[PDB]
Amino acid sequence: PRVLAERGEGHRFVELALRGGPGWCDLCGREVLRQALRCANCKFTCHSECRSLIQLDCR
Ligand SMILES: [Zn+2]
Ligand SMILES: [Zn+2]
Repeated sequence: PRVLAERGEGHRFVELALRGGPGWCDLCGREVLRQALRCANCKFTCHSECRSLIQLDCR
């Protein structure tokens, strides 16, 4: 059923399906070979790996 990512008090990071071509970690400005996760609550669509650099939850 629906991915209840909302369960977390912290960043949801909802993954965006790569449209048959690249996507961009808006955070990095660099292309996301892997499915970028987007915390729709406040931040950006970042590399899965880049999520590590986020030590502060939803604004
Ligand atoms: Zn990144
Ligand atoms: Zn957030």
